[PDB]
Amino acid sequence: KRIKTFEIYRFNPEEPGAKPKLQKFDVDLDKCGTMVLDALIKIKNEVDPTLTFRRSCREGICGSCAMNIAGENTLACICNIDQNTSKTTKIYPLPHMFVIKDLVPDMNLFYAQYASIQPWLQKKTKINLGEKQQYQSIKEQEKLDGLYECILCACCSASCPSYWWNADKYLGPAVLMQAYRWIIDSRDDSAAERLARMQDGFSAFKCHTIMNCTKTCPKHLNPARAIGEIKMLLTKMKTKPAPLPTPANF
Amino acid sequence: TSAAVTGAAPPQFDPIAAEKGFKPLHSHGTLFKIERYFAAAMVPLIPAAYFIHGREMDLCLALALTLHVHWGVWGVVNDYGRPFVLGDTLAAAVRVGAYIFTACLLAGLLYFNEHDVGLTRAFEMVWEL
Amino acid sequence: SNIAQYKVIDHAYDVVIIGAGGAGLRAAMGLGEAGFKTAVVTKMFPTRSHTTAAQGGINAALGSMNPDDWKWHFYDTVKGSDWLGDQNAMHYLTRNAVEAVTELENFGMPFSRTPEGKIYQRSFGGQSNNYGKGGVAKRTCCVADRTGHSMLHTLYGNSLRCHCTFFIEYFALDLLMDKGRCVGVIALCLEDGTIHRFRSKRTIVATGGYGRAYFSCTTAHMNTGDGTALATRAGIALEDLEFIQFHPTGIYGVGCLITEGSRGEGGFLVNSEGERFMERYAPKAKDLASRDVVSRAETIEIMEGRGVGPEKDHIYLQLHHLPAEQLHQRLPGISETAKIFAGVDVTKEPIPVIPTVHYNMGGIPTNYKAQVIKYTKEGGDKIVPGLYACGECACHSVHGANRLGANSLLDAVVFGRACSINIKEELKPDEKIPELPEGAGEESIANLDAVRYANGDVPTAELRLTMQKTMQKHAGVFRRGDILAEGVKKMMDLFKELKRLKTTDRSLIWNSDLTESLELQNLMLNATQTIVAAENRKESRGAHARDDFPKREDEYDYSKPIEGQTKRPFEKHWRKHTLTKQDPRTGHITLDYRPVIDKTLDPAEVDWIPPIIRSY
Amino acid sequence: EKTPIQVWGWDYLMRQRALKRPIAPHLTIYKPQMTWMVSGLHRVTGCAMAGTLLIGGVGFSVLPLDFTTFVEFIRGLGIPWVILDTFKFIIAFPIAFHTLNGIRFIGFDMAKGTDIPSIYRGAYLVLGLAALISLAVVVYPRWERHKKATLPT
Ligand SMILES: Cc1cc2nc3c(=O)[nH]c(=O)nc-3n(C[C@H](O)[C@H](O)[C@H](O)COP(=O)(O)OP(=O)(O)OC[C@H]3O[C@@H](n4cnc5c(N)ncnc54)[C@H](O)[C@@H]3O)c2cc1C
Ligand code: HEM
Ligand SMILES: O=C(Nc1cccc(Oc2c(F)c(F)c(F)c(F)c2F)c1)c1ccccc1C(F)(F)F
Ligand code: SF4
Ligand code: F3S
Ligand code: FES
Repeated sequence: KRIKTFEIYRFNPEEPGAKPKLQKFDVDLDKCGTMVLDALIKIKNEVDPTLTFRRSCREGICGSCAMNIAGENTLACICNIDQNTSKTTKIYPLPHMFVIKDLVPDMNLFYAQYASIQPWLQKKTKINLGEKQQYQSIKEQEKLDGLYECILCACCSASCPSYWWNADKYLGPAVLMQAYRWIIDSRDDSAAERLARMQDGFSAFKCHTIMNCTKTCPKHLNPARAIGEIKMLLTKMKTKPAPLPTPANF
Repeated sequence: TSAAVTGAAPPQFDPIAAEKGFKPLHSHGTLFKIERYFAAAMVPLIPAAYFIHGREMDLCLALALTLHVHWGVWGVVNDYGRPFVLGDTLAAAVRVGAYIFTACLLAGLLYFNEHDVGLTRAFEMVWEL
Repeated sequence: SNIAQYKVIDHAYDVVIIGAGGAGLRAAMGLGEAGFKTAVVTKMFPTRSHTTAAQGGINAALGSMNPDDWKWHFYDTVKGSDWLGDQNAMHYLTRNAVEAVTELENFGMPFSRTPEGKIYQRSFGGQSNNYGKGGVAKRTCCVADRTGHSMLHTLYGNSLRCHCTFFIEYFALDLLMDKGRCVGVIALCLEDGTIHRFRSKRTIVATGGYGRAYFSCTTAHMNTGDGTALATRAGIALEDLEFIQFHPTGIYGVGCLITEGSRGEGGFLVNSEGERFMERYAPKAKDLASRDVVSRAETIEIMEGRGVGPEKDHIYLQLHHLPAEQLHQRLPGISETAKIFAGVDVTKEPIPVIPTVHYNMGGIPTNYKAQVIKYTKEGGDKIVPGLYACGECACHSVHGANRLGANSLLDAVVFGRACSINIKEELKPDEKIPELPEGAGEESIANLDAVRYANGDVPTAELRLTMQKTMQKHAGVFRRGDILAEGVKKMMDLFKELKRLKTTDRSLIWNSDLTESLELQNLMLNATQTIVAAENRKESRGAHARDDFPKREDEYDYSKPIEGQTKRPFEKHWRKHTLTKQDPRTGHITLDYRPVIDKTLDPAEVDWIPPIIRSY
Repeated sequence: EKTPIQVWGWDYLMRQRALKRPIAPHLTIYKPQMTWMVSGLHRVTGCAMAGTLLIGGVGFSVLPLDFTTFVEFIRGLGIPWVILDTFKFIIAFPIAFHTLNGIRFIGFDMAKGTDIPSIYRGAYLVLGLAALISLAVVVYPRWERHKKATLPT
């Protein structure tokens, strides 16, 4: 008998005049896996099957299960349950998002904002599609390390107070760090036009260096560093290097 | 039963259709640069105003604090003066109020310099207590 | 459809794609490029798809590390299939592998690079230079340890340019059939409870695997064989479902995959006696043997008291001998996963691993143009008008009895694209969109309603867990005719308990109790058909091992010379695709058998590869 | 003038209002951390210092009172010495901290020091030095004024 107790944010839109509410759930830790997703599934399976959340992978790669656990934005599937049963871990959705049901937040602005950076390779001199590999050195591709790993879970954006107050106009860390990921891609010819898209006072510049994004990121990544890097480029304090030239034998 | 209505595509952002007439060139870049450069230049001006008082520092603090705080509050006002939460006209009325804040701040500082002890002096006098 | 009311919404599209994994998005890009009004229906945001969880790489003979030929890749693909594979489909795949992978890089895919600036490649299990003569091949193109994650995000991004319209978190219920012809798909929108009928000229099934049929697997929770349940309910027989790939190195406690690439960079398996035991079971290829071989070697070592850990019931993948620089640069994903789930620093310790259900060679059968087919002895192959299928949900069949590492991501793109090429060329603007039958989709709603309000005394999570435990016990790495037969018995009982189903959540809006039961329905179809096909195959081929029929049973006995033998008739040997046909109401399953396509697409370009004894 | 996405984003928020969906809790539920507590402070201080200058500036002009009588009033209240240096310290800290942290945040705008250790060093440092300086500036004259109350000379 090691009975852990979880407080889980609930909301049912079907119910009339329905309000959010906290619901306690007791879980026997000795017949339950180690990660908080395991408690959520156990609870749905044995106690309450109305309990509703996103999940898909088991290994913290898909990003489906982002939510607020014990105050912080992380992934349930790799969040170790707190063994200490005199505490009661609280489980809320991603902060400041409109909710569909229980821990499932509406996620379509996040995805739209993601569309707006045009997250795809662009070339000024049209390339012949299947024919050959574009040149890029190691060091140039290693500028993509720390950037391409992002699973688009939105823990970072949903932790950012700047983004709470102005989601509609501030792009937030997840989208900005991806915006940067195409900007420093040596192979991409459109740095200028990509930066133009976030010239205004809000898009990027509403980042008030709160730094919550880089603390909370469950993939140990750094949106804040990318955003600073973006600001420099926007103010013209820096510029993107030109791509190393493709050797004549290549 | 399937005696029901034809539906539309879900709402979705077409980032290429957005490019069809997205001219606007409005770089906030340079402005972000001065705001920061001005705050960097104010780093020496704090200890300076500790060690050297007078009616000419009182004027430099007032010019600098006014112009800094002007940018400062405009930003705070744009985080809490959201049309979503206050509606359109009241959020413009909060925006306008930012400029009132700046202009009244200066007026009240110049007055305090000219017709009272001054900033640097007023500090001494509470420190003497 | 009685005890409640449902809002129904009609859409008219050129082509509806069911799925947004590597395959579905590739098809989507092709179609939207080529002008089509393409819809993409998917039960989760495309990035969440299982493709994103892929690690090791994608195969192409780019010769970035050493010179290579795509015909060498063709060979290894076919050999790996244990000659159950269709050589015309394996031809199409490998010929198009260099272009497809280069296309990916051209879409922005941030591949690891070599010092010449070309695409880095690692070694992987069951591949070789010069038709099994030469050394261990390096064809496995990767973005380190996260090749799928990158590929999918690359593809998803690039799909936002093809003006392809996305219906996200829409659970597909059934294909809309009109006299043997698919005219679209009906689906449940999770956001708002609405039921949606999509009228399309073409439908592509790209729904991934059914790995959650087992108790332990590497697959996502969403890998519930929905697309093959779709095809079943449409009166399409499925192919080769008894061929379940057990990936050698899934983490012991949890299931989390450790990439074959970790062996491909010099890692190896180790028993309790401290032996690199794969040198015995496979002297030439060792720990880079084919997946079905290595997973068995492991399974024996357990059986014979050489397992590791407290219970002595798994083994060690040992990477710590490799330098940290390489471990970090080539395997940062599994480094962290080993850390999070097994408490292992891979630079200092070994990872506890064990054969785990991973990939599904079986699925909806298609020709080499990815067109779904029905089969009789009299008629032969017969296309199902309008229906295409690709990715893991399909069976082309490019993997036959055993998939080759880094061929699936490839399979998904090549044939995903191939769908778009073949539709561009067969569909003309003359043919207009199919007006639906009257009543179309009415039954899928009936099913929903019945499941939504399900009364019984067996909850959906319980009946799923017995299915999974059964499957694990009776249809694992080694199988015997009596355990199988008992397994078929218990499994056909569990198909009855569907009528005693209990759901609790009664909402239409984001009701995951409801959907997870539709998934359980779909899983039972997949699993049932899997085990009776497994029960009946009295031979051992690829991933399907029979203790009571150890031998591979072909038309000739290819262990002895060919000249001077009498070809056994079709009915006697087993080099043939299993076809499982299930009545979805009753659960009854019939069988039949369809011949393997041995010929290549073009003998002028490459010769076919006659069966030999499979050794690594 | 908005970007196309910023127009789209607005409609989104409106659609959401239409659907009567609640907004997921944030301030009331999120863990207090050295990240946003210090940026919380940077905004509080900056604003309180503005506020004081505006209220102070406009107040002493709009009222018949002057600064010298105001200083005399609280002196006349004869309140304990330690309590008076606490009020001084509260006045000084906001100036010290916000200025110090202001350079920290400029560093962040330039992408300097954004790794988690750095963040946490610069936080303790800037918070520590601010407290240090504010103590020095409040206690140095009071050590120089007790040096006349009782003294060698
Ligand atoms: C851990 C791991 C690593 C792997 N690594 C590799 C590798 O390195 N190289 C390699 O070649 N292969 C690898 N594989 C195998 C390979 O990734 C998959 O077989 C392949 O990605 C399948 O892609 P897909 O497009 O067919 O479907 P998936 O990527 O499985 O996605 C299926 C899609 O179908 C949709 N869908 C399913 N059911 C429904 C429904 N009812 N209604 C609507 N939509 C639905 C889903 O929403 C999803 O978008 C790996 C598998 C695993 C588990
Ligand atoms: C002496 C050196 C100073 C420096 C380097 C400095 C620097 C900064 C910086 C960089 C910001 C913006 C950070 C952000 O966007 O969150 C800021 C905001 C601000 N500063 Fe200063 N500042 C100084 C002094 C002052 C003073 C004396 C006041 C007096 C009233 C003041 C009031 C403000 C206000 C109101 C803001 C806006 C707060 C916010 O939006 O978070 N500052 N300061
Ligand atoms: O969240 C930040 N401050 C903050 C913290 C807590 C409360 C708070 O008041 C509220 C509030 F309680 C509300 F209910 C509001 F509706 C509202 F409009 C507020 F303003 C502001 C914050 C902290 C540090 C840096 C930048 C910010 C900033 F600017 F806003 F982005
Ligand atoms: S950055 Fe870290 S947190 Fe923000 S999305 Fe990418 S992964 Fe999730
Ligand atoms: S949390 Fe927010 S404001 Fe900037 S640095 Fe991090 S994004
Ligand atoms: S479920 Fe995939 S990230 Fe947690």
